[PDB]
Amino acid sequence: NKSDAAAKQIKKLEEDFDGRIGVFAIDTGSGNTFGYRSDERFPLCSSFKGFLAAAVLERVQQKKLDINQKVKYESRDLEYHSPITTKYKGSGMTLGDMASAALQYSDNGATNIIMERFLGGPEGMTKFMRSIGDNEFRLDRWALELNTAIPGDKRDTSTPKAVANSLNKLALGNVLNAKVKAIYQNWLKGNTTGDARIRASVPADWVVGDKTGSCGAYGTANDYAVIWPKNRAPLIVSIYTTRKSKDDKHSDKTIAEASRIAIQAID
Ligand SMILES: *C(=O)[C@H]([C@@H](C)O)[C@H]1C[C@@H](SCC/N=C/N)C(C(=O)O)=N1
Repeated sequence: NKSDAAAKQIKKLEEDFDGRIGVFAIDTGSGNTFGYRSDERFPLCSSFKGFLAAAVLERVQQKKLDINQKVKYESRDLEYHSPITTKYKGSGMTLGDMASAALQYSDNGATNIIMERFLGGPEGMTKFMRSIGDNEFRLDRWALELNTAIPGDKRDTSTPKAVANSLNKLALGNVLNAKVKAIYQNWLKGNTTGDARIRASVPADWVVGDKTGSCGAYGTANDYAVIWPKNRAPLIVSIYTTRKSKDDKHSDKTIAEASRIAIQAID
């Protein structure tokens, strides 16, 4: 009942914003879930940057990479939206600081430097997700270029369910050991780009780690989060949206509200 009604409200909400809404939410304590269009495909936009940071952490843990190892890139033509990498181009950055920048500011230069040098490009990123049991995720193109969000293009997409399940595994599961897991979780908590999304949907005394995506086209934006309520078990929330026309703008309020609705469903 609480699930069917929840679904009606998501459906009216996508009708109000003239697009498509995908939701998957998990209560990790009760194992309750709620899903709407959770197995439909949606562009990742920047959101894969959250999974990229975890990939780096897995390498670190197998001692293939040092978190403090220096990354130099002073001759690189930096991608658009490299707010962090741009400032430090002259000195370079630690891998840790680069990886966290890719997540916490969605830095394109950080994302792409990491993917060229450490992770084996998009396909290596895809391989990483496969290796944790995620069979929907696919990364086809590099950061920035992948944000075309052309309707019916399956490149650089996943599903809300798969995103939630992957996030669950990485943020709360046993893919990462206790140490590098805790670094991952802190990274997520310190995200700077999602105050108007899942974060706006929860009491302020709840702790959230999230990663957003905003393609800048077809009104395509997303957010995914781990939520540590007070006096309650962690939640996972995964919110993916598209709109009909190229010049449709994304809707933060729609994500926020879908998040409220989703959380009600699993309460
Ligand atoms: C990924 O989705 C984006 C693309 C340019 O690679 C980046 C850009 C930011 S948009 C910041 C929100 N709006 C600001 N005015 C972004 C993100 O929001 O996650 N990732």
